[PDB]
Amino acid sequence: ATPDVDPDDRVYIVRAQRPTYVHWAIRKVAPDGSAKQISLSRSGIQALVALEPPEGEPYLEILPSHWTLAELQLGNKWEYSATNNCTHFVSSITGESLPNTGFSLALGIGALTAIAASAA
Repeated sequence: ATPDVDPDDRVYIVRAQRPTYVHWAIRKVAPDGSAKQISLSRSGIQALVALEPPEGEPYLEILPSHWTLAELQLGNKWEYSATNNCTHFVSSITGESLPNTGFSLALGIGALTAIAASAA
C-alpha cells in the first residue's frame, strides 16, 4: 500500500536458482497475499537496484525494517562483477552471510533482467 512498511508485513530473503547462477532478492509479503520484490536488474550493460516480479523460494525471514533499506536504494547504479552481484546486494542490506553464487561466468551482466521502459 504505502511506501513505508505496514506492521503486519513480513520480509524474506528469497533464492531463485537459474541455470548458470542463483538470483538473490528481498521480498515483502502483505496480509492479503500481495508481494513486492527488490534485487538487481540492468538497463543496457548497467546494473541498478530495481523492483521485480516475485520469484524464487523463501530462504530466510528477516525483520521488516530491512525492506526500507532496500527500498531506499531503488535507482542506485551497481558495479556488477564476480565479487559484487545479487549476493552482495542482499548481504549489505540484511547482514546475513550468503554464498557467492550470484554471478554467471557465461552470461555475466547478461544474466540480469532488463528493466521495463517508460509506459508512455
